[PDB]
Amino acid sequence: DFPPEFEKFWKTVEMNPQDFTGWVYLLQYVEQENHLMAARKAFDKFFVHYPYCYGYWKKYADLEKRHDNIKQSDEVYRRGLQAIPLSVDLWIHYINFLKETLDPGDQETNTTIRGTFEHAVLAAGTDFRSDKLWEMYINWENEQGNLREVTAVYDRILGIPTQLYSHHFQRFKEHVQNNLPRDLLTGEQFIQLRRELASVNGTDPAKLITEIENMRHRIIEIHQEMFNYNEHEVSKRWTFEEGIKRPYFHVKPLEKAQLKNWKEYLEFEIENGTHERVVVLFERCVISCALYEEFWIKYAKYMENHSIEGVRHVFSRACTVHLPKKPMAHMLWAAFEEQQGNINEARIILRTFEECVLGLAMVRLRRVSLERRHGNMEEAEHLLQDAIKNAKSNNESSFYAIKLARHLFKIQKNLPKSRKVLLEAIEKDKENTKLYLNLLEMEYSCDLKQNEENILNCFDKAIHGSLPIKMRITFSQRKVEFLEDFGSDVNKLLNAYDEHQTLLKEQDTL
Amino acid sequence: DFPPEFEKFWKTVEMNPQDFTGWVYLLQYVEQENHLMAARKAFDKFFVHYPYCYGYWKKYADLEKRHDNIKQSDEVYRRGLQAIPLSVDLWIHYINFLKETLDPGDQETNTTIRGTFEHAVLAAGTDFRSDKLWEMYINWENEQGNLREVTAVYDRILGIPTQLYSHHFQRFKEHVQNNLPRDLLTGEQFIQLRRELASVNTDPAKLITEIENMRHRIIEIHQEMFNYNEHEVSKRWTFEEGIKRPYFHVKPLEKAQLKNWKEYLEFEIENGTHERVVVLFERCVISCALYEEFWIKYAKYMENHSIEGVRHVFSRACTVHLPKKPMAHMLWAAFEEQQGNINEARIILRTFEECVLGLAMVRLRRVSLERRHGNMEEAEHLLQDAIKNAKSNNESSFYAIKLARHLFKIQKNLPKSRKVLLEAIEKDKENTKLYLNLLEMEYSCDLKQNEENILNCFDKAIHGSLPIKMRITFSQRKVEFLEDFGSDVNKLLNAYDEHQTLLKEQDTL
Repeated sequence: DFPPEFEKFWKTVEMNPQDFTGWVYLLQYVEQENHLMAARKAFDKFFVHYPYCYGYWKKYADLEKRHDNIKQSDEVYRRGLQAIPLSVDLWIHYINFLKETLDPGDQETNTTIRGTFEHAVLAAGTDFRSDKLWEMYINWENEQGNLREVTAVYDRILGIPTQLYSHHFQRFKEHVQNNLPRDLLTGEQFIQLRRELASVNGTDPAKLITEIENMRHRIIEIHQEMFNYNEHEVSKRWTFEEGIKRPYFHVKPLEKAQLKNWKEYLEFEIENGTHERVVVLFERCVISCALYEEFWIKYAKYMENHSIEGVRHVFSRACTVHLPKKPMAHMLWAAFEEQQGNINEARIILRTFEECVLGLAMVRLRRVSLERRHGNMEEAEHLLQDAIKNAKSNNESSFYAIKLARHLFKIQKNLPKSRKVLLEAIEKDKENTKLYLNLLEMEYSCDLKQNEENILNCFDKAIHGSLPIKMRITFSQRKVEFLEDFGSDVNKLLNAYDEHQTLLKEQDTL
Repeated sequence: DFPPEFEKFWKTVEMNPQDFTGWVYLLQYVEQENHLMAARKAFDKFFVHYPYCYGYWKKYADLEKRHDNIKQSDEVYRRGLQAIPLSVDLWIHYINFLKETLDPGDQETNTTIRGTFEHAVLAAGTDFRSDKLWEMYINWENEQGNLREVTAVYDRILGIPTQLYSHHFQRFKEHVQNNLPRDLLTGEQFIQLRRELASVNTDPAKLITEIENMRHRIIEIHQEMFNYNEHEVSKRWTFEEGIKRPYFHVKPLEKAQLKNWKEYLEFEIENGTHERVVVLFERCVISCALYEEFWIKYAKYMENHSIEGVRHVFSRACTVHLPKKPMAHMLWAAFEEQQGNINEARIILRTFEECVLGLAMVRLRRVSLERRHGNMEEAEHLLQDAIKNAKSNNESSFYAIKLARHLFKIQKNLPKSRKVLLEAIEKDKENTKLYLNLLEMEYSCDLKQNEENILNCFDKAIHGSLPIKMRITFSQRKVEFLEDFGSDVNKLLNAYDEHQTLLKEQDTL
């Protein structure tokens, strides 16, 4: 059981999965109809293709909720996060979702929420726009009253840059001001502080007030230093980060200006920031502007430098998912696979690609070139055989035949078979010069003896062709140039000049 | 002692011997000054270069006469005729000259005149415009009264076509009518005729009857022969009248008349006698001597008749009329080789290059000959001197490429071809053809020693510091190569990176 027009929309994506617009139409459709299993099939396939679009994840989950089948909605949020673990907004949606649906009667709820917030920060807290997440964490651990944890959170976050670091600092200052220092720390963290005071100095209520106020100012001094440090590290990156205008993925193409922005900012962190900080920012630059292979490629280069098979994973997410058509990505990936030693996987990369996008230059060329370099020459031949077999354009099949002839003759010798291949190609085309040029270069390459007469056969068949061409006259030129350079007996040169002049005359007649 | 401005005119010819106009001016000058030795030097050299102009022969001879040095004028007429023996007008001038200056008191004069007329006809009487010559002969032997010889003359000419055949026939008819048949023939020629009369079958009326019958029978004979010759005329009338300039002149001919000469030649080739052809062919050489095509077809025809006259024609072609026009010398050296006399063809080539300061076809054919006959040292040295003297950097590059091809493919020694190519590069650096030919060479060997050698060539191409699209095309072809044949992908990828880098740097500029 399905809604009526469903098939129609689906056929569109059945046609071209990259018709994002086709999706958008299908998804508004399935919402307005509110048929579950259809929407599930849809969203599942779509999110396989375009995961980094969180808003549709949220809408998917809100649908499953609308059908009061919550455990599915939890699976949806978790799946989306499994795909994209840096959409601050998505973690926020998951957390607010848990708040909506959890039984405080159970003790474990708060435990799950704690683990969830820790997961969220450990996955995406490093984002320069992850503030409302930290603030949510803070207010959470505050209402629970567990202000020790609140202080731990503030300690963690202030060692990280954000857009609104100053807001967090003023909140921490207010938090210290309006609460009791015994509550804040872990006894030890407290007690040592007290002892430190004593080294400077060398029951009573008012004296206790003095000590508490002094504790406050000392902690303020500590965190003010740390904040100055983080603010400097921010001001380094402020211009860059503000340069971004779209930290979220979207189909619309980016201006080259922001492309330079992402690239130069990436390079900046590469030189100075932590390797961890880099990987974070790099995955971000993958989330936005995922469409552009260039960035994934520079990512692969960086992951090369760190001597990790993550490059492997990276290429998959590039080719397997976002940009399957753009070829240079798959090319570079197969190149890396070859470089390491896992091999047949590269063959399968190529077979899958060509199976998808109907054969291309770089494709068949690289496939043959690898099967060549590793010595399974039979398959290398058969690729070009099938290529000419299935080639669509006569000039295309001619090109494939030229490449086959060159490889076969220069690599596997067997010059006669290259000749026969060329002549097959001729009978197919007859009219394209490149075939004759390659055959002549070939025969000339052999000694001027076995191919002495053969070169003349080639030249004669070129010039005596069915339809006379100005190119045939160029062939007359080159036959004469040959014979004048090297000739057995002048008689041949003289009859050749006769043919040349005769062709000049007939050319002028027509 | 010489006329003043002489040197100037002479330098023009000293400069450009073919400046016909320069001659014409020089000759009006030297005449108007009337200094002998100058005119002799002039006319002699000029006629060496442009003989076929008879009018200047006549003027030369008239000058020598004007200086009352007649023996020289006879030498001049004989010189011109030995050079050109089909100018009817010139023989006519020579004969009228003899009439003007000869002492009839001597008997030998008429003998010389007789021999001269016979020579004239035997050289040029066959011309379709040789009428006034025959008529002059006739009136000559008529005033002398020896009408038997006149009858012989008429017999000869009426077996030949002319523009005015009808004029000759009516003259023959009047000649028979107004003279005595006893006188006309040699008794023998007479008696046989008489005998024929009897086979059909003193008194004055009987004698008159026989004389009139003999006359009418002779007319019958010659009328038949004349009908035959008139047919042979009407075949060639349109052709011969098609000519508008039977005399040589520098001005170039319209292509229409060129076709006329061609097909008329072809006609006589098919029907006329070989001798009858050769006469007309020499005619077609006399006018339009400038056009190598006709001399060439002449040599081709003389091929069929198996005579070294071909040789003669080529000399007269190359040595004289068109020394610069190259296809003539090319074909002549080719024919010389074709016979077996060889070094003469080499000298043909050397003379040409000495004349016109070196050209492609020249060095190409010269080297190819020295090649085919095995003096490979000279074959190298030709291209060596070619590089020595080449004017344009591209010219020396081209000659060097030809040297490399010859040296490697023919004389083996691939290393010397490599070093020669690099010499050519260091000289030029910028010419693409050099790199392409070197690449084809190295590619021809196995993909191994020239794996690295090709890498050196391609590397110099790409790193050549040439801000050119061509450097990028060379990157393209290095990539195409490596994709076609590659040791390890690392090089292909580094090449792809360099290629992209150059794409970007080019786009910046």
